[PDB]
Amino acid sequence: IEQNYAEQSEFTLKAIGRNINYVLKEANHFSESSMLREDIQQTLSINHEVDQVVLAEYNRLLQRTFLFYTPSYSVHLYNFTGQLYNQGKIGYERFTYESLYKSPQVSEVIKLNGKPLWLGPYEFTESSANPNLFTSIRMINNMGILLQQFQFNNELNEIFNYFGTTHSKAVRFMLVNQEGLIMMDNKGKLSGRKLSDYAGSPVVLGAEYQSRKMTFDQVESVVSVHHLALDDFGKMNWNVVSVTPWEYLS
Repeated sequence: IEQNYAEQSEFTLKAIGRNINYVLKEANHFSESSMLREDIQQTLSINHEVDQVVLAEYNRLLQRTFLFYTPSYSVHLYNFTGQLYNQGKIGYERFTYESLYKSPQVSEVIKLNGKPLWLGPYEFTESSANPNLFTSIRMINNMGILLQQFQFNNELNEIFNYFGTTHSKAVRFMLVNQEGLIMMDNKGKLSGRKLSDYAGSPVVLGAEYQSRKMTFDQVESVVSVHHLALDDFGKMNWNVVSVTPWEYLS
Protein backbone atom coordinates (compact mmCIF):
# COMPACT_ATOMS: atom_id res chain seq x y z
CA ILE A 1 0.00 0.00 0.00
CA GLU A 2 3.16 2.13 0.21
CA GLN A 3 4.50 2.72 -3.30
CA ASN A 4 1.23 1.49 -4.84
CA TYR A 5 -0.92 4.48 -3.90
CA ALA A 6 1.84 6.84 -5.08
CA GLU A 7 1.89 4.99 -8.43
CA GLN A 8 -1.87 5.34 -8.65
CA SER A 9 -1.94 8.94 -7.40
CA GLU A 10 0.67 10.28 -9.81
CA PHE A 11 -1.27 8.80 -12.74
CA THR A 12 -4.62 10.06 -11.42
CA LEU A 13 -3.45 13.61 -10.76
CA LYS A 14 -1.84 13.83 -14.20
CA ALA A 15 -5.04 12.56 -15.87
CA ILE A 16 -7.07 15.11 -13.90
CA GLY A 17 -4.67 17.79 -15.12
CA ARG A 18 -5.01 16.75 -18.76
CA ASN A 19 -8.80 16.69 -18.52
CA ILE A 20 -8.93 20.17 -17.02
CA ASN A 21 -6.86 21.29 -19.98
CA TYR A 22 -9.35 19.63 -22.35
CA VAL A 23 -12.18 21.63 -20.75
CA LEU A 24 -10.25 24.86 -21.35
CA LYS A 25 -9.36 23.88 -24.94
CA GLU A 26 -13.03 23.21 -25.66
CA ALA A 27 -13.99 26.61 -24.25
CA ASN A 28 -11.19 28.10 -26.39
CA HIS A 29 -12.63 26.51 -29.56
CA PHE A 30 -16.05 27.89 -28.57
CA SER A 31 -14.63 31.40 -28.03
CA GLU A 32 -12.63 31.30 -31.26
CA SER A 33 -15.65 30.25 -33.35
CA SER A 34 -17.86 32.92 -31.78
CA MET A 35 -15.44 35.81 -32.24
CA LEU A 36 -14.68 35.10 -35.90
CA ARG A 37 -18.34 35.86 -36.61
CA GLU A 38 -18.82 38.82 -38.94
CA ASP A 39 -21.82 40.17 -37.02
CA ILE A 40 -20.08 40.00 -33.61
CA GLN A 41 -17.14 42.06 -34.90
CA GLN A 42 -19.32 44.62 -36.67
CA THR A 43 -21.21 46.24 -33.81
CA LEU A 44 -18.07 46.18 -31.67
CA SER A 45 -16.40 48.28 -34.37
CA ILE A 46 -18.98 50.99 -33.66
CA ASN A 47 -17.10 53.72 -31.81
CA HIS A 48 -20.17 55.48 -30.42
CA GLU A 49 -23.46 54.86 -28.64
CA VAL A 50 -26.08 52.95 -30.63
CA ASP A 51 -29.87 53.11 -30.65
CA GLN A 52 -31.83 51.10 -28.11
CA VAL A 53 -33.26 49.04 -30.99
CA VAL A 54 -29.81 48.20 -32.37
CA LEU A 55 -28.71 47.43 -28.80
CA ALA A 56 -31.50 44.91 -28.16
CA GLU A 57 -30.70 43.29 -31.52
CA TYR A 58 -27.03 43.00 -30.57
CA ASN A 59 -28.00 41.66 -27.15
CA ARG A 60 -30.05 38.94 -28.87
CA LEU A 61 -27.06 38.09 -31.08
CA LEU A 62 -24.86 37.80 -27.98
CA GLN A 63 -27.45 35.58 -26.27
CA ARG A 64 -27.73 33.26 -29.26
CA THR A 65 -23.98 33.27 -29.97
CA PHE A 66 -22.58 32.88 -26.46
CA LEU A 67 -25.18 31.41 -24.11
CA PHE A 68 -26.12 28.14 -25.75
CA TYR A 69 -22.75 26.49 -25.12
CA THR A 70 -23.56 24.54 -21.95
CA PRO A 71 -20.94 25.91 -19.48
CA SER A 72 -21.03 29.46 -20.90
CA TYR A 73 -22.34 31.78 -18.22
CA SER A 74 -21.81 35.37 -19.38
CA VAL A 75 -20.11 37.53 -22.00
CA HIS A 76 -18.77 41.08 -21.83
CA LEU A 77 -17.62 42.59 -25.14
CA TYR A 78 -16.05 46.03 -25.03
CA ASN A 79 -13.82 48.44 -26.91
CA PHE A 80 -11.69 51.31 -25.56
CA THR A 81 -13.98 54.07 -26.84
CA GLY A 82 -16.71 53.63 -24.22
CA GLN A 83 -18.90 50.83 -25.64
CA LEU A 84 -19.71 47.72 -23.61
CA TYR A 85 -22.15 44.92 -24.45
CA ASN A 86 -23.00 42.14 -22.04
CA GLN A 87 -25.41 39.25 -21.66
CA GLY A 88 -25.43 36.35 -19.32
CA LYS A 89 -27.29 33.70 -17.42
CA ILE A 90 -29.31 34.41 -14.30
CA GLY A 91 -27.21 35.88 -11.47
CA TYR A 92 -24.30 37.05 -13.61
CA GLU A 93 -22.27 40.04 -12.49
CA ARG A 94 -22.58 43.07 -14.76
CA PHE A 95 -19.13 44.70 -14.68
CA THR A 96 -18.82 48.47 -14.97
CA TYR A 97 -17.10 49.83 -18.06
CA GLU A 98 -14.53 51.57 -15.81
CA SER A 99 -13.56 48.36 -14.01
CA LEU A 100 -13.08 46.55 -17.34
CA TYR A 101 -11.24 49.43 -19.03
CA LYS A 102 -8.85 49.88 -16.10
CA SER A 103 -8.52 46.29 -14.93
CA PRO A 104 -4.89 45.25 -14.35
CA GLN A 105 -5.69 42.04 -16.23
CA VAL A 106 -6.10 44.09 -19.43
CA SER A 107 -2.36 44.68 -19.69
CA GLU A 108 -1.74 40.92 -19.50
CA VAL A 109 -4.44 40.21 -22.10
CA ILE A 110 -2.83 42.63 -24.56
CA LYS A 111 0.57 40.96 -24.14
CA LEU A 112 -1.04 37.60 -25.01
CA ASN A 113 -1.93 39.24 -28.35
CA GLY A 114 -5.09 37.25 -29.10
CA LYS A 115 -4.45 34.18 -26.95
CA PRO A 116 -6.77 33.76 -23.96
CA LEU A 117 -5.91 34.65 -20.39
CA TRP A 118 -7.62 32.18 -18.05
CA LEU A 119 -8.36 33.20 -14.46
CA GLY A 120 -9.45 30.46 -12.10
CA PRO A 121 -12.03 30.74 -9.37
CA TYR A 122 -11.23 33.63 -7.00
CA GLU A 123 -8.37 34.75 -9.25
CA PHE A 124 -10.25 37.57 -11.04
CA THR A 125 -10.41 40.20 -8.31
CA GLU A 126 -13.04 42.23 -10.15
CA SER A 127 -15.46 39.26 -10.20
CA SER A 128 -16.76 39.01 -6.63
CA ALA A 129 -20.45 38.10 -7.04
CA ASN A 130 -19.69 34.58 -8.31
CA PRO A 131 -16.09 33.66 -7.43
CA ASN A 132 -16.60 30.00 -8.43
CA LEU A 133 -16.59 30.99 -12.14
CA PHE A 134 -13.62 30.56 -14.47
CA THR A 135 -12.89 33.64 -16.58
CA SER A 136 -11.38 33.83 -20.06
CA ILE A 137 -10.20 37.17 -21.45
CA ARG A 138 -8.77 37.80 -24.90
CA MET A 139 -7.98 40.61 -27.33
CA ILE A 140 -10.21 40.58 -30.42
CA ASN A 141 -9.83 42.20 -33.84
CA ASN A 142 -6.54 45.91 -31.91
CA MET A 143 -10.26 46.55 -31.42
CA GLY A 144 -11.81 45.14 -28.29
CA ILE A 145 -11.77 42.65 -25.45
CA LEU A 146 -13.87 39.47 -25.08
CA LEU A 147 -14.41 38.58 -21.42
CA GLN A 148 -16.30 35.35 -20.76
CA GLN A 149 -17.23 33.51 -17.58
CA PHE A 150 -17.91 29.79 -17.34
CA GLN A 151 -19.61 27.46 -14.88
CA PHE A 152 -17.26 24.47 -14.71
CA ASN A 153 -18.17 23.01 -11.29
CA ASN A 154 -20.10 20.07 -12.79
CA GLU A 155 -17.38 19.33 -15.34
CA LEU A 156 -14.45 19.41 -12.92
CA ASN A 157 -16.35 17.45 -10.29
CA GLU A 158 -17.04 14.76 -12.90
CA ILE A 159 -13.33 14.73 -13.76
CA PHE A 160 -12.38 14.27 -10.09
CA ASN A 161 -14.87 11.42 -9.62
CA TYR A 162 -14.05 9.71 -12.91
CA PHE A 163 -10.26 9.72 -12.65
CA GLY A 164 -9.71 9.88 -8.86
CA THR A 165 -12.66 8.38 -6.94
CA THR A 166 -11.41 5.00 -8.23
CA HIS A 167 -9.97 4.08 -4.82
CA SER A 168 -12.19 6.02 -2.39
CA LYS A 169 -14.88 8.66 -2.56
CA ALA A 170 -13.25 9.86 0.68
CA VAL A 171 -10.60 11.71 -1.35
CA ARG A 172 -10.62 15.51 -1.40
CA PHE A 173 -9.46 17.20 -4.60
CA MET A 174 -8.55 20.88 -4.80
CA LEU A 175 -7.33 23.23 -7.50
CA VAL A 176 -4.73 25.48 -5.86
CA ASN A 177 -2.77 28.29 -7.47
CA GLN A 178 0.84 29.21 -6.76
CA GLU A 179 -0.04 31.52 -3.85
CA GLY A 180 -1.90 28.68 -2.11
CA LEU A 181 -5.32 30.01 -2.98
CA ILE A 182 -7.74 27.05 -2.87
CA MET A 183 -9.64 27.93 -6.03
CA MET A 184 -11.94 24.89 -5.83
CA ASP A 185 -12.60 22.23 -3.19
CA ASN A 186 -14.64 19.22 -4.31
CA LYS A 187 -15.99 18.93 -0.75
CA GLY A 188 -17.42 22.48 -1.01
CA LYS A 189 -15.87 23.69 2.26
CA LEU A 190 -12.48 25.33 1.62
CA SER A 191 -13.03 27.30 -1.62
CA GLY A 192 -11.41 30.73 -1.46
CA ARG A 193 -9.25 29.92 1.57
CA LYS A 194 -5.49 29.38 2.01
CA LEU A 195 -3.94 25.93 1.69
CA SER A 196 -1.40 26.77 4.42
CA ASP A 197 -4.23 27.35 6.89
CA TYR A 198 -5.40 23.72 6.70
CA ALA A 199 -2.27 21.71 5.82
CA GLY A 200 -0.20 20.77 8.86
CA SER A 201 3.05 20.60 6.86
CA PRO A 202 4.34 22.36 3.72
CA VAL A 203 2.73 21.37 0.44
CA VAL A 204 5.21 21.75 -2.44
CA LEU A 205 3.14 23.67 -4.96
CA GLY A 206 4.79 23.78 -8.40
CA ALA A 207 6.16 20.23 -8.37
CA GLU A 208 5.39 17.74 -11.12
CA TYR A 209 4.50 15.23 -8.42
CA GLN A 210 5.13 15.27 -4.69
CA SER A 211 3.42 13.39 -1.90
CA ARG A 212 3.68 13.80 1.86
CA LYS A 213 1.95 12.43 4.94
CA MET A 214 0.52 15.13 7.20
CA THR A 215 -2.50 16.32 9.09
CA PHE A 216 -4.90 18.13 6.73
CA ASP A 217 -8.14 19.76 8.01
CA GLN A 218 -8.05 17.53 11.14
CA VAL A 219 -7.35 14.19 9.38
CA GLU A 220 -4.08 12.27 9.17
CA SER A 221 -3.73 12.06 5.39
CA VAL A 222 -1.50 11.63 2.36
CA VAL A 223 -1.44 14.93 0.46
CA SER A 224 -0.29 14.76 -3.17
CA VAL A 225 0.37 17.65 -5.54
CA HIS A 226 0.78 17.87 -9.31
CA HIS A 227 1.54 21.15 -11.04
CA LEU A 228 -0.40 21.74 -14.25
CA ALA A 229 1.86 22.67 -17.13
CA LEU A 230 -0.40 25.59 -18.10
CA ASP A 231 1.48 28.59 -16.74
CA ASP A 232 2.27 31.51 -19.04
CA PHE A 233 4.61 34.11 -17.47
CA GLY A 234 3.30 33.16 -14.05
CA LYS A 235 -0.38 33.37 -15.02
CA MET A 236 -2.50 30.18 -14.92
CA ASN A 237 -0.07 28.79 -12.34
CA TRP A 238 -2.29 25.97 -11.05
CA ASN A 239 -1.90 22.69 -9.17
CA VAL A 240 -4.15 19.72 -8.44
CA VAL A 241 -3.92 18.67 -4.80
CA SER A 242 -5.44 15.46 -3.44
CA VAL A 243 -6.02 14.59 0.22
CA THR A 244 -6.62 10.94 1.15
CA PRO A 245 -7.23 9.75 4.73
CA TRP A 246 -4.32 7.60 5.88
CA GLU A 247 -6.79 5.06 7.29
CA TYR A 248 -7.68 4.09 3.73
CA LEU A 249 -4.02 3.16 3.17
CA SER A 250 -3.45 1.22 6.41
